[PDB]
Amino acid sequence: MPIWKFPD
Amino acid sequence: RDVVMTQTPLTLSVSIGQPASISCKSSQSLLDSDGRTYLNWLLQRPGQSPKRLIYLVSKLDSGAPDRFTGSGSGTDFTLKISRVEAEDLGVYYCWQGTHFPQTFGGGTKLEIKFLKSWTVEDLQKRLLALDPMMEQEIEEIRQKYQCKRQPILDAIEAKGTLLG
Amino acid sequence: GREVQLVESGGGLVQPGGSLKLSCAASGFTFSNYGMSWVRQTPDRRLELVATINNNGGGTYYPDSVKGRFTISRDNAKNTLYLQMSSLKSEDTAMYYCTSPGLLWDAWGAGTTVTVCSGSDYEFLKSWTVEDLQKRLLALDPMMEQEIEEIRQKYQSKRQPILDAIE
Repeated sequence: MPIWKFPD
Repeated sequence: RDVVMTQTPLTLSVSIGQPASISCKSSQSLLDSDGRTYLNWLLQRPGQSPKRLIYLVSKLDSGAPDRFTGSGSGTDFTLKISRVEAEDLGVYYCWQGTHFPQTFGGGTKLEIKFLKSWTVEDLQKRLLALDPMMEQEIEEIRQKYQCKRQPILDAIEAKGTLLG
Repeated sequence: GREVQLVESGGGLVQPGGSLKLSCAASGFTFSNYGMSWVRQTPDRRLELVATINNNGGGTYYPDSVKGRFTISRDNAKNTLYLQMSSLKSEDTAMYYCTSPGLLWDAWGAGTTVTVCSGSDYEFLKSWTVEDLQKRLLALDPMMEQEIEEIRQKYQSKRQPILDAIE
């Protein structure tokens, strides 16, 4: 479960 | 268009033990297509790197004390301190990660409105935190004078008469 | 708790229009599992993300204030993150932090300081004798000595009330 976001 | 994070208040002066509340309002909904809202709260204690206290709006970081509660939704988010202690003083930042660029709030400085009421341990921690602050100011001065020397050093080397 | 650590290096002086490479060594966790980001803090204490990269390195992002001038990259086998800065300006003078917000354990480095020099004209120095240049060079030592002495006096003053309260 991701707790942050990074570029696709 | 970049998401702007308007954080209030800019400064909040409290007495130890009193509650505190910090607000962060986004110019755009922070809800992601995957159903999560990427909103973090950070605290930068003096002379320290930023330290995460909350992620995903409400999840408490395992290295943060149980006196912080994160809440909010969409564009309005709030960080509440149940009771402000010595550990909690510093600059707080909200950080959204849903949209790129992942922008920060402007910061909220939580300071004291006096040392006679402080425990020995809290006085010691305040003393210990001064050491990293001092060495960082020294490093910035050393870099500053590295800049001032460079043109003079290059002018001296340019006057040499050897091939190397 | 488990020990995760990030260590920035490569910060220092650089001329306007010059280039500088920063490195961030990661230890204590599987580096290749996480995206990484470079966050900088300007003298006005504001925080700004300048570069971010996903875990495999194929996806990167830069904000417009910086886009086209910085390049983020990573070497997962070397457990190292990189930030290549070029065409530097005075706005880039800041502390540069390395962080991985995807980690459940708080992961920031102590930061590395970047100082962009003035870029002012010093062409008049070429007609000076070496002895006059060395006299000018040496005159910066008492100036820096006073600035360091000011720092230590500043923190001797701050320490005194807290030391007296401990007794």
